[PDB]
Amino acid sequence: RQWALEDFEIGRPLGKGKFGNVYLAREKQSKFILALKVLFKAQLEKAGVEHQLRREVEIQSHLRHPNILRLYGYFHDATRVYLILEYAPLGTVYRELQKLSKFDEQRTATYITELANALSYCHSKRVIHRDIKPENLLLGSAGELKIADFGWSVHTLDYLPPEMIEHDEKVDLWSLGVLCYEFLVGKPPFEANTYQETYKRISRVEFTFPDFVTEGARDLISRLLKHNPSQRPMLREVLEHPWITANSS
Ligand SMILES: Cc1cc(CN2CCN(c3c(Br)cnc4nc(-c5ccc(N6CCN(C)CC6)cc5)[nH]c34)CC2)no1
Repeated sequence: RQWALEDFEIGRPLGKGKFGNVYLAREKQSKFILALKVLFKAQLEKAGVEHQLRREVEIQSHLRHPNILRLYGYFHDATRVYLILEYAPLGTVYRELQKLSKFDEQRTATYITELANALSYCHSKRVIHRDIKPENLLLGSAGELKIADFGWSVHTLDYLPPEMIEHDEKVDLWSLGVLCYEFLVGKPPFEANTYQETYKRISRVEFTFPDFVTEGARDLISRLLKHNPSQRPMLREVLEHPWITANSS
């Protein structure tokens, strides 16, 4: 189905990005709610990424898990391009997170699992995201976890493993590692004040749990945060892992 801007009304702007921004919008015929990524041909050009968006659409489209954000369609005009996206009412995890400091274990566990399955499905198609971070995981109405923004979902550093900063489905695991940490602590294991400062920390795997990071939580994160990609688990062992198991939903 070939679209056109004139088909939707426009609610508030959910966010504003470098390349454009996202407005709440409703489809005029079915009165259907969704988010609507808006981006500028000019801006995409001047940074040369017409590809990540051939290859974000070619992808997100082809995909259908609960925990992944369904890209419904696409179209463009003279100057900008429109992505017709699913809409997650409860906002981003990032906001949830900084909104309330850190997450309890259950909450964390859950997300991770969902995340994991979400991931497990993706890699079932040997697809890897490589852009995972709280500000890319949204919350559906039921409060579910949806993963979005496929800038670099092929086949700032806080979340990227060594392999990348210097890769197969491994990459993600690592990030999942980082991600878990933040969730429980409030910051990424390597948060550094300086770009180059970080690279160092990440390159060398220099993180340290506060006392309250009880349990094989501490374990799990270590288990994940390996420099040797081939030595991280798989989602299976992960959802399986007790601490997840005991706490997840
Ligand atoms: C270009 C560009 C990228 C972005 C980043 N966005 C990606 C995700 N965005 C949303 C998408 Br796509 C789908 N559903 C969304 N729902 C929200 C949302 C919902 C509620 C709230 N509030 C704000 C006010 N309040 C205190 C309660 C919670 C915030 C966000 N965002 C969604 C948008 C951002 N931007 O341009």
